[PDB]
Amino acid sequence: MTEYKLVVVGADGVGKSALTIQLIQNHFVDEYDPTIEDSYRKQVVIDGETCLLDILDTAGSAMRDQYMRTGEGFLCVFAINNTKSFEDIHHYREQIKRVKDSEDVPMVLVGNKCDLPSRTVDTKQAQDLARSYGIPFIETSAKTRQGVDDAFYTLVREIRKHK
Ligand SMILES: Nc1nc2c(ncn2[C@@H]2O[C@H](COP(=O)(O)OP(=O)(O)CP(=O)(O)O)[C@@H](O)[C@H]2O)c(=O)[nH]1
Ligand SMILES: CN(C)Cc1[nH]c2ccccc2c1[C@H]1NC(=O)c2ccc(O)cc21
Ligand SMILES: [Mg+2]
Repeated sequence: MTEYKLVVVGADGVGKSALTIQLIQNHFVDEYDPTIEDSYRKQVVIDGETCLLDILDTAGSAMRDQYMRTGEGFLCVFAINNTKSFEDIHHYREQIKRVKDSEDVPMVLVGNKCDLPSRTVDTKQAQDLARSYGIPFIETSAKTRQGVDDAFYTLVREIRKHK
């Protein structure tokens, strides 16, 4: 079966771990336990194809160069109530594009914490940025699990399209 190496990137606190844990364990992590590095495996069925997801959950370096080279697809995560994390997105995309020496790298823009009321990043703002990059935009909530499977499965489909 096909294996997909996915990397979850973004500013410290956007919900990279909570999104990953919701995907893998169907569990919401309320606590804020900072990540050094953690990878997870999950067998899933996407478009009738049973495949293996190998997901790397990163810290919000030679180690960074290595996983960006290895990573087939990237979830660029920001929190919808955090303008600073949205402003950070281009820095992550720039690092990945530089390491992979490609303007065509499978990526998905993820607007997390969509369950929270005081939103500072509009859907239009996020959609316009994702459109300028030629990538999908998915609104997610690691709290309710809204859009979690969508973000990861969409990334897998972007990888399938690329190859
Ligand atoms: N309400 C709400 N809270 C969230 C959501 N996602 C994450 N959180 C909360 O934000 C905090 C940080 O989440 P975490 O997943 O640890 O973020 P992170 O980006 O991995 C932090 P680091 O970069 O240090 O590894 C946690 O308290 C978590 O419960 C969400 O979608 N909605
Ligand atoms: C192979 N799996 C058991 C673990 C795993 N899953 C991934 C998903 C996306 C990208 C990389 C990886 C890796 C590792 N492969 C590396 O090159 C690397 C560098 C730094 C790390 O912290 C981890 C890895
Ligand atoms: Mg984390």
